[PDB]
Amino acid sequence: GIVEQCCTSICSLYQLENYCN
Amino acid sequence: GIVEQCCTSICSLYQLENYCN
Amino acid sequence: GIVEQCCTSICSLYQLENYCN
Amino acid sequence: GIVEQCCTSICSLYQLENYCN
Amino acid sequence: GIVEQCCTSICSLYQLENYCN
Amino acid sequence: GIVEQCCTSICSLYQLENYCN
Amino acid sequence: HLCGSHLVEALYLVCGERGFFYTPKT
Amino acid sequence: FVNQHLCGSHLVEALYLVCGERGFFYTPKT
Amino acid sequence: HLCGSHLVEALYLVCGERGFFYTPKT
Amino acid sequence: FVNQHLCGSHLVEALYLVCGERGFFYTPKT
Amino acid sequence: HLCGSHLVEALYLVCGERGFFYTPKT
Amino acid sequence: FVNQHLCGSHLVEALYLVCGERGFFYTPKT
Ligand SMILES: [Cl-]
Ligand SMILES: [Co+2]
Ligand SMILES: [Co+2]
Ligand SMILES: [Gd]
Ligand SMILES: [Gd]
Ligand SMILES: [Gd]
Repeated sequence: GIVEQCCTSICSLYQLENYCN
Repeated sequence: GIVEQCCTSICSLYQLENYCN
Repeated sequence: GIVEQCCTSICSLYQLENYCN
Repeated sequence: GIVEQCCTSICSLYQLENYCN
Repeated sequence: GIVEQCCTSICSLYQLENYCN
Repeated sequence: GIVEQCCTSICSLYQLENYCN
Repeated sequence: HLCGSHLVEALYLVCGERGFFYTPKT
Repeated sequence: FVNQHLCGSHLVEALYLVCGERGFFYTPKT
Repeated sequence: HLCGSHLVEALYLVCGERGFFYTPKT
Repeated sequence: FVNQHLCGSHLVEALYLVCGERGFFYTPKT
Repeated sequence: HLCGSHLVEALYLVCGERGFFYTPKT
Repeated sequence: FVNQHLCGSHLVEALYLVCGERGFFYTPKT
């Protein structure tokens, strides 16, 4: 998931936006 | 909510567990 | 400056990009 | 010690409580 | 104490060294 | 540079002071 | 008082792998 | 915006900044 | 509102490898 | 509460949250 | 001004391996 | 002062504390 992807690889702020309420 | 319980007022770390999944 | 735009007032992350190199 | 244990392995908040004044 | 010197008032990083072990 | 030196090796606060305005 | 990023840092600390929700409008 | 390498609490800080008053869910795998 | 170390944390987040300048007297 | 993996300043942040107004001692090995 | 977790972050920075004490009631 | 091992946002926090109102430039290699 996003927690794992940002730490093992990289992630964008736009992907993080998917987890806003 | 959490802002009223923990930021406006004060809460314990135990109260903070109310917001875990 | 940045303190007036973002701390005194509010700014977006897009506005924050104004201060990148 | 606790500094080393929390970083090389894991530690609990209850163990950390031992270092409060 | 440290809260009065550094939070209520202002302190330098040198003053902050007063609280090292 | 200083970003890389502090992370791969070590750096001092005095070296960091060189990047103040 | 725990506010802003400090509140979410504390949720992370207490909840960890359980995960959590931060819903300030709630 | 640039891509991000974010572990631990650093991810939660990033989510806080991105979402603001909207809030967010932090949902790691277990 | 983004102030102090929280403002520079956010600059780091948005700018990353591009780098940035924090000039509060500006 | 869950167990913790805490290095560097992250440990000091955790101690601050756990102890609050009681304060704490940070004592690494040297 | 250095308060709260920001004050203890700064103590960590200046003291490092020497360790330090945070005693706000002092 | 002691020497420092600082990666990521931790370096930016340190620069903020060292420089204060003077501000600073964060300039990584690319
Ligand atoms: Cl912080
Ligand atoms: Co970190
Ligand atoms: Co703060
Ligand atoms: Gd933090
Ligand atoms: Gd931080
Ligand atoms: Gd921090």
